[PDB]
Amino acid sequence: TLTYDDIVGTGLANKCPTLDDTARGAYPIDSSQTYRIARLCLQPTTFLVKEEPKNKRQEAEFVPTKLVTRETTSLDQIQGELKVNSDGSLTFVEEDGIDFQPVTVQMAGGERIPLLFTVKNLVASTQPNVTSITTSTDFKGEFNVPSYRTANFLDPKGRGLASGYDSAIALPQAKEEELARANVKRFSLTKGQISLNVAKVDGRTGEIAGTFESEQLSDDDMGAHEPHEVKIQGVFYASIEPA
Amino acid sequence: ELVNVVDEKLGTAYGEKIDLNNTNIAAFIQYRGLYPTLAKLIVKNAPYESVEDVLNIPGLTERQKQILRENLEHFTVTEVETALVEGGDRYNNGLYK
Amino acid sequence: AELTPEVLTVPLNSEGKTITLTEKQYLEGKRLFQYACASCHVGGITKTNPSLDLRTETLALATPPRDNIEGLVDYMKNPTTYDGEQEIAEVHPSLRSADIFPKMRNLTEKDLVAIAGHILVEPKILGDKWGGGKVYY
Amino acid sequence: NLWERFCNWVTSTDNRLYVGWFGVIMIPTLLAATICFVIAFIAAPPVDIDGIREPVSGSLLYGNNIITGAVVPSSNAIGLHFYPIWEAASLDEWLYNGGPYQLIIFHFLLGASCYMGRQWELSYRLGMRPWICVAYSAPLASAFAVFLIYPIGQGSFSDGMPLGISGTFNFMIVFQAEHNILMHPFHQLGVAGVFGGALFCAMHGSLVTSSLIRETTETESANYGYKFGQEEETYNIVAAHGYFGRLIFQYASFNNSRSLHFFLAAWPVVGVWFTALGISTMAFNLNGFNFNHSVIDAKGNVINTWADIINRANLGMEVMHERNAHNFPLDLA
Amino acid sequence: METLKITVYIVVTFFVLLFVFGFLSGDPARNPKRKD
Amino acid sequence: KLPEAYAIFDPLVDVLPVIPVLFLALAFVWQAAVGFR
Amino acid sequence: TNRDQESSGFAWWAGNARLINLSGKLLGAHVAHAGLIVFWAGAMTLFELAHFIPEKPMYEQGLILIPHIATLGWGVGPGGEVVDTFPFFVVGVVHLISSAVLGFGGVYHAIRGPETLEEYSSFFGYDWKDKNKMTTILGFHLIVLGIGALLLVAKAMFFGGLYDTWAPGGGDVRVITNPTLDPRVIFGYLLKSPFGGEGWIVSVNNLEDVVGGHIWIGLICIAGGIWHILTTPFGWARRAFIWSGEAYLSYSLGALSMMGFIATCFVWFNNTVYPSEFYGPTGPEASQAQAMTFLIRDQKLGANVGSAQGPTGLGKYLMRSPTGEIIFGGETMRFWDFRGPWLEPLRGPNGLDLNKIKNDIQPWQERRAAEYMTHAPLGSLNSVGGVATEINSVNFVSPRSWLATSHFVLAFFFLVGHLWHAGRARAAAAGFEKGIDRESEPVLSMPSLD
Amino acid sequence: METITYVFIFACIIALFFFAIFFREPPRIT
Amino acid sequence: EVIAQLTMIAMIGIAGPMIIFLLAVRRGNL
Ligand code: CLA
Ligand code: CLA
Ligand code: CLA
Ligand code: CLA
Ligand code: CLA
Ligand SMILES: CCCCCCCCCCCCCCCC(=O)OC[C@H](CO[C@@H]1O[C@H](CS(=O)(=O)O)[C@@H](O)[C@H](O)[C@H]1O)OC(=O)CCCCCCCCCCCCCCC
Ligand SMILES: CC1=C(/C=C/C(C)=C/C=C/C(C)=C/C=C/C=C(C)/C=C/C=C(C)/C=C/C2=C(C)CCCC2(C)C)C(C)(C)CCC1
Ligand SMILES: CC1=C(/C=C/C(C)=C/C=C/C(C)=C/C=C/C=C(C)/C=C/C=C(C)/C=C/C2=C(C)CCCC2(C)C)C(C)(C)CCC1
Ligand SMILES: CCCCCCCCCCCCO[C@@H]1O[C@H](CO)[C@@H](O[C@H]2O[C@H](CO)[C@@H](O)[C@H](O)[C@H]2O)[C@H](O)[C@H]1O
Ligand code: OEX
Ligand SMILES: [Ca+2]
Ligand SMILES: [Cl-]
Ligand SMILES: [Cl-]
Ligand SMILES: [Fe+2]
Repeated sequence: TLTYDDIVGTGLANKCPTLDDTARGAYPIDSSQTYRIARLCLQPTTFLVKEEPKNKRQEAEFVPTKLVTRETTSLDQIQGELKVNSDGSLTFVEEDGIDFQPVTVQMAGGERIPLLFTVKNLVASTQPNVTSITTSTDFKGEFNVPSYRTANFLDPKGRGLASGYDSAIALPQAKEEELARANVKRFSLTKGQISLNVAKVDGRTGEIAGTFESEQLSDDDMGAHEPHEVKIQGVFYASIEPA
Repeated sequence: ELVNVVDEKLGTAYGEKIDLNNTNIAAFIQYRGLYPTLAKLIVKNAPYESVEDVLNIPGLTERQKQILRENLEHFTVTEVETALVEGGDRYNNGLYK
Repeated sequence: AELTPEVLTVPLNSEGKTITLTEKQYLEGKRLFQYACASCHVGGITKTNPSLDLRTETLALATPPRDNIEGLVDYMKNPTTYDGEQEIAEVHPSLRSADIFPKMRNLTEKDLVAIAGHILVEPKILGDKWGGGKVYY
Repeated sequence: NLWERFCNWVTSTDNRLYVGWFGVIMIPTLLAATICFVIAFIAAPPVDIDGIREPVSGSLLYGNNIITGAVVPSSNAIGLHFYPIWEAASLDEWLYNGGPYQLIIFHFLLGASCYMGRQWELSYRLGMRPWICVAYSAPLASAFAVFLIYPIGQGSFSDGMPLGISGTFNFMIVFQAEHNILMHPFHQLGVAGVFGGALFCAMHGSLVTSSLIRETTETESANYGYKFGQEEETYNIVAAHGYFGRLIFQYASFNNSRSLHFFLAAWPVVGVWFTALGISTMAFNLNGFNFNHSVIDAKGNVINTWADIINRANLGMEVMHERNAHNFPLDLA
Repeated sequence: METLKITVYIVVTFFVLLFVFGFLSGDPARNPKRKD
Repeated sequence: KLPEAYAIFDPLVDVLPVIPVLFLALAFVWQAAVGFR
Repeated sequence: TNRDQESSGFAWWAGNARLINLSGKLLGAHVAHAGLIVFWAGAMTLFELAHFIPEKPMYEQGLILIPHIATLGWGVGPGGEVVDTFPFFVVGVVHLISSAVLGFGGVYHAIRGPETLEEYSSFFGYDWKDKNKMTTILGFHLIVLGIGALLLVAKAMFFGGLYDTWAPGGGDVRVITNPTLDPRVIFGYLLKSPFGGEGWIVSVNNLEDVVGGHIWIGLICIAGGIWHILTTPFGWARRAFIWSGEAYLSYSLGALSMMGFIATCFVWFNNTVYPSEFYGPTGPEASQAQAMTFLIRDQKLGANVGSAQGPTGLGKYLMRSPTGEIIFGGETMRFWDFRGPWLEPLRGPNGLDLNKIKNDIQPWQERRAAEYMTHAPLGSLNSVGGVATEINSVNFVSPRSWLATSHFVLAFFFLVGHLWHAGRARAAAAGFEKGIDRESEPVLSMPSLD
Repeated sequence: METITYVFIFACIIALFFFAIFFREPPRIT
Repeated sequence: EVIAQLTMIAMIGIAGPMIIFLLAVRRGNL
């Protein structure tokens, strides 16, 4: 196994552990025993941003973007409880971990889109009547996307939500209504949908791996503009442990 | 319809008492025998429907229950505001000395 | 204004008994405070935990009360958390932990009394500046 | 021989601008830094200097003017890491993280050191005495202090001086907040150096202009009384020495022109040497004098001084600088 | 990026070699008084 | 502290490190005696 | 005598320049100055010991020489605790006595001995323009320096060892039994980049590499000394350099300026040969310690440090480095290349491990983090601890700050001196260091540039 | 129009640099 | 006390100029 001196500076720390091609087995799910997802890694490989059409009737298709925040994108060390429902569906409930990364991607023309790539408070359920994790098992779930900035963030003019000015004090006698959207900061909590598709199972170790696609909203600048719709595709690795 | 939610929360009982669902943990220092054990339990077991539900935290001893009963008059429960509880601001809201 | 014995009179125990420190006691307490405590308790605050300070009201609301000489000396011997439920001598300097905190090795009872007296007298001299931080610098 | 001909051309004193070997290094680096500076100052996208994903706009096309524009220092996430173009995945990532600043400052420092070497080289080729480069070492040390040594001590090229006017002012104010540079004796020596340099510049100019020997009329400019390469002295140093020795007293006046011009060289160069060393020694966090709460009355009340008022201003700058970048009470770097 | 890296390395190596071998090509002799 | 048998030589030790600076100063004194010739 | 301006051509303020062609008096100047250096070493050691409080950390007491002796494994035990102050006393006393001997020799050769050594001896008498003699003297001194490097090796390997801050269980005096003699490892430090995360030879992080590098340096210096005793400068060397006393001085001045800058960076960044038990934490060490301390505090209070979001959207406690490693959040993201013995047990293959952070932080690590946070190398010129806005309570400036600042000043001034003497040696060899000859002005014989 | 003005003034300054260096009054010995 | 340090430093700082004065008095090589 590699140590820190072998990993550092190579970009390998941002990559999920991969499984060999000779892992097509089935990790048996026994309903009586409690199961824990001891590690859940999410490595994004592509970010797509839904272009905003000037005409509302247009199709509004997803456009690829260029990442400018370097190898700072992966979610890792995510743990949770993998409970077995009466349906036989597995359900992962995320307790903690590094479950968020700020990601800025550049669109064509130079428009920078910041987003909080996250799986915070993820509840992800499988197909019904699952007795083993196979290459056909599929997690679909919902998570929370908090505001990209928290309440203590201050804008370039010193305005914020839990701290800072509530007015444009550099324009002391300006009409306040037209500045209202820039003077009142709003904290947005939104919903995101994720689809993990298992493509490799090592039954003896318990290690599953596959691809994922998630959909969420970008940053709204504390309520200053409209967020973009972002689709994040990548690979994932997870470790299923009995209790 | 644009309102600063923190100011509106300051208009409620959050601006007069310790909100069990929203207040940063360090405020529990200002009353005897709460910080850090009882304060950690209170913040961990939040949210609460009523103040008295804080007497239903699993694991409290009798002394801790007596301390909570003594400090119950300083406790309020408002609805959870996202801005005050997101980012771990209940444990560290960036306000040091 | 002078350092009068009324200023140097601080509560000795929790019962209500007091003690009038001498000026030499206050000066030696300030020197020992700079020697052993000021690197984290400069000006009455706590650098490694700003939520707690050394103001007399905060020490009074501690369990057991630490707003007197005997309570402060007991803390310097057996430091606890603010509610008193947990002992923290492994991470706070004490007479117990003089092995790992070597600046507590040669601290006598009179030295602890002097440090406690300095801690209890400095708010009376400085106002809210003691334990108030950079707002009051 | 081709190499011999190239060596003869490089070291030639008949070129309009002297090249020399310090020039064969100096010209490409300075051209690269200048071209990158112009392009970045006009058209660079905003740069995340603090590493906190809050990019700062510095170019003219993105809403700046001449005063407010700058080439923004590289990201705090980069720190002291070397960040060339080929280490970035794309040019958009390179521009987001402040790569042009690193390119410009590294090329400029190399080119300016070779400018000092080139000054020595031309002085040697012309049969001169060689110490003009020693005089130029003071602004060069200042540039090294603000662009390289301060980032090294603070641990990030984000804390280097921005390449712009308002960015320079931001550097000054934050530096005063964190190091109390005004109360540092090396900066006081530097202020003495620059104030004295301006004083002695005006003094020497006014004394030489005062003692100019009449060679013209009131119709023509007095400057036409001097001809380029004339052997005779154009002004009377005896009259100027008499004037200045009556102005203060005789032994305060230089009668040796060589001693006077050595003094003119030596005063601002030594002062700027000391202020560059001040910036470097505050880069290793050896800060200016701290006299906060130094004056104490009989009871123990703090009696404020002017140093405490300075401390209040420094506290204002400290609590407002990089308002989103700090998570912990101490601004350790 | 890789092509640019090798290109810049070649350019820098060329100019540094020019500097080093120029200052090794009898530089003290290139003075107007005592060429020696 | 120093070993106790050296204790009475503690003040002398307290002035020992500044002796080199005096050497520099001594040079000027010598140059003043010969008139800076 | 050559002790005036009329005879020598140098004024009093350049009076040591009168010693250039006077080998005996120049030797006296050098030996007396070496006595001055040894005098400062001994007297400063005795001064530091006389005020030394052994129960207080060395970096809180304004000591720069006692940490050097402690790094050599003399007088210290596990954790850097002082067990015996007598070795410090021995070093200081022996330096003071040797300085008396060297001062006697310097005074004798400066004012009593022969002014030139060439008549008395052909071995000791030298001409600056005699290249063979200069290389011979250089070879003698190279052999001496190699013996000194092997003396450090001998102390590390056979005479008690060195203080290892990376030793298992804690820093302790350890004998180095297996030095790294691999030239790939040793000379891979010289090829390392000086920038962030690489750090060149300043990044040496184990005593095995230190001892192996010193074995290589001692052997190379001895071999080069023998080489220069047995050989004469080649034609390219003879044509590439100026061969005069001021020229050799300028070469040494440039070398010393470079070494001064290297030592400045070494004392500022390295915590292996400058252990933080003795010299205090580095700036990166202190910032990482503050982040670690508040991570521990809020984790004890119940915060999920892996998922806590700071004001900007980055992790309040843990974030990712530009190459993906899990690092401390905040401004100390600039210091993610820091490595320290108190922090390494929590570092996994992908950086800081969340599970070890939740479960394995021992109290000694917390004590170390708090101590290094509150003893950051930040202070005022009048030794006030903390930031520039702090109040006057703490009397502390780190030895790392003092050493780094002083040696940057010295290294810059020695670069200036190198420029001065290199230009002057070139002009004096070329024959126009005293000005332009009026009858033979070179520019007047040049075509115009228009 | 403000960016164009700044760039225009800067370009005129650089052109003046060129003319002052290469098309100066030649200093002549007298 | 402090008077001992002052006496020591006075004796050393006079020992220097005493050497200079003695050499000037007896017309040494000074
Ligand atoms: C490290 C400092 C240092 C050293 C080692 C020297 C050494 C020397 N200088 Mg010198 N110098 C220095 C700094 C130094 N200088 C400075 C700072 C200046 C500027 C002011 C000068 C200006 C200067 C001039 C102008 C000249 C010299 C000359 C000389 C040489 C002959 C000295 C002589 O005949 O004096 C005779 C003086 C005396 C006999 C007076 C007494 C001096 C003694 C040595 C004092 C010893 C004190 C000490 C405590 C004794 C300890 C003894 C104990 C160990 C037993 C001598 C080698 C001369 C030279 O070049 O010779 C050709 C010369 O003309 N120097
Ligand atoms: C090992 C280093 C070294 C050596 C051997 C020399 C040797 C020499 N230098 Mg040189 N120099 C050096 C380093 C060195 N230099 C450095 C680092 C610099 C840059 C600052 C210079 C700058 C320099 C200049 C500008 C000149 C020389 C000159 C000379 C020659 C005569 C020097 C003399 O008589 O001094 C006499 C000594 C003095 C007058 C004393 C100076 C006092 C200093 C500047 C203040 C020190 C302050 C102190 C450290 C802290 C404060 C103390 C407190 C009491 C206030 C001599 C060959 C001269 C020359 O070219 O002759 C051919 C000359 O003009 N040097
Ligand atoms: C590498 C050099 C170096 C370093 C890093 C230190 C570091 C330290 N010394 Mg020390 N010391 C040194 C050399 C050094 N010293 C020398 C040479 C002497 C003999 C005089 C002493 C004598 C000494 C004593 C007696 C004491 C210290 C003390 C201290 C500590 C606190 C210093 C303080 O308060 O600063 C005060 C700051 C200053 C005095 C500022 C000096 C600025 C100078 C003048 C700038 C010079 C610039 C340049 C060289 C001049 C060139 C001019 C140009 C034109 C060419 C600190 C650990 C104290 C301590 O705590 O000891 C335990 C203490 O009591 N030192
Ligand atoms: C770099 C230092 C150095 C150098 C090159 C010289 C060189 C010289 N000295 Mg000198 N000397 C020195 C230091 C030095 N000395 C010191 C420190 C003192 C004080 C004790 C003296 C006292 C002294 C006197 C009193 C006389 C000389 C004389 C001489 C001349 C002839 C000596 C001879 O034949 O030796 C032959 C070789 C030996 C005697 C063997 C010496 C072996 C030594 C002790 C080995 C030491 C080990 C190691 C190499 C040193 C490390 C020291 C380091 C750690 C500091 C010669 C020019 C004589 C002279 O000029 O007459 C006209 C003379 O009368 N010297
Ligand atoms: C104090 C140490 C010292 C000094 C002053 C000298 C001095 C000298 N040596 Mg030398 N030498 C030494 C130690 C030393 N040696 C040791 C220890 C060895 C054994 C390895 C040798 C082996 C040796 C040989 C084999 C030869 C010399 C030669 C020479 C002469 C010419 C030097 C020259 O042009 O190089 C200047 C350097 C160069 C020309 C190399 C190119 C410069 C590059 C571009 C610089 C790159 C470094 C850069 C600054 C970056 C630094 C970091 C980098 C190392 C990664 C000169 C008299 C030559 C001679 O005449 O022999 C009699 C010769 O052929 N030396
Ligand atoms: C996106 C990047 C695009 C960048 C593209 C840039 C390409 C450059 C190629 C341009 C063609 C060359 C034109 C040179 C004009 C010239 O200088 O004539 C003047 C002479 C012409 O050469 C003299 O020419 C003479 C022949 S003749 O006069 O031409 O007939 C010859 O006899 C003599 O030896 C020789 O010295 O030049 C010289 O005197 C010697 C070379 C000195 C000039 C170097 C320029 C310095 C660059 C600036 C560095 C710092 C400044 C930073 C920016 C402010
Ligand atoms: C030439 C010259 C010079 C110089 C000189 C010099 C530099 C010298 C040196 C000198 C020296 C370098 C000296 C030294 C000395 C020393 C001594 C003499 C010592 C002694 C010691 C002792 C006595 C000891 C003691 C002790 C002990 C044992 C322990 C405890 C402590 C005590 C301290 C008590 C000058 C500049 C002036 C100028 C002119 C000339
Ligand atoms: C690992 C290790 C080590 C080791 C190290 C080593 C082994 C080193 C070596 C090093 C080396 C081995 C070095 C070298 C260097 C070099 C240099 C610095 C150079 C210089 C040069 C010059 C100066 C030149 C110049 C020139 C030119 C450029 C051109 C022409 C002219 C002339 C000639 C002038 C130690 C001990 C630390 C310990 C730890 C670890
Ligand atoms: C064990 C031995 C190891 C030896 C390793 C040696 C390493 C360094 C070798 C440096 C070689 C430089 O060699 C140098 O090259 C130039 C280019 O031809 C030669 O030639 C030069 O001579 C004259 C003056 O010298 C110049 O005007 C001319 O333009 C040029 O041809 C120099 O005379 C020679 O000194
Ligand atoms: O980056 Mn630029 O300024 Ca040097 O201190 Mn820390 O870091 Mn940030 O805060 Mn304050
Ligand atoms: Ca599948
Ligand atoms: Cl700012
Ligand atoms: Cl921070
Ligand atoms: Fe003039």
